[PDB]
Parts: sequence; structure tokens; C-alpha cells
Amino acid sequence: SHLVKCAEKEKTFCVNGGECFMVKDLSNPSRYLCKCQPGFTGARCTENVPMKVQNQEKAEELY
Repeated sequence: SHLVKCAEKEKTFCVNGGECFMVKDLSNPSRYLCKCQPGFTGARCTENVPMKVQNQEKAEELY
């Protein structure tokens, strides 16, 4: 059940720099485990979540 890195065809399974791995054992089809970047959510780590005070867009948090 080791975390082997997803092949290129599968590495896109987790986006936004999501480090896609697969639980290598002869039972599951290809169950994924993605070490996603800090501040993402969803199965594919598609939706960003508050890293900063991601609401005060007026505040100089962006730039």
C-alpha cells in the first residue's frame, strides 16, 4: 500500500500542483492519494480555500 506517484495520464487527476499518488496494492483498482497544495479542497483539489484573508480583496494581501 505504498504511495507511488501517478503516471502522467493520471497526474492530472489532482490539479493546482496537487502531488498525485496511488495506493500500490493488489486489491484496489487505482485508489488515489493526493498531497495537495496548502489551501485547496475537493476530490481533485480544484477549489481554492482561504490561504490569506481571502475576502478582503481591497486589502493589500494580493499585492
